[PDB]
Amino acid sequence: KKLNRLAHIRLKKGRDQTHEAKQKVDAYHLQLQNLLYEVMHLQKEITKC
Amino acid sequence: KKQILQAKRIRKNRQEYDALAKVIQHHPDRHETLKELEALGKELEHLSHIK
Repeated sequence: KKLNRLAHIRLKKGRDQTHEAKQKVDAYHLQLQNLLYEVMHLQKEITKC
Repeated sequence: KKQILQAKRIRKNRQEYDALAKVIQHHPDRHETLKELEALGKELEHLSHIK
């Protein structure tokens, strides 16, 4: 039972440790999406002009 | 950004070129005017010799 408690505590720690990095990757990818939309609009504007 | 600044400058240059060319195209041609000036000069020289 003590080994089961240790296993579940380690699993919950690993799951939260993955989740925080997933959130940071999502935010940084959101900034990349903003910059790609800006690039695409400037390219469409120069092909217009 | 740098290429689109250069592109709008070239577009302004093209519009200046078109603005001058439209005013030039309200006037008659150049070479046809040279031909009719040569004909009028020959006719004027003949009329001056006759006079």
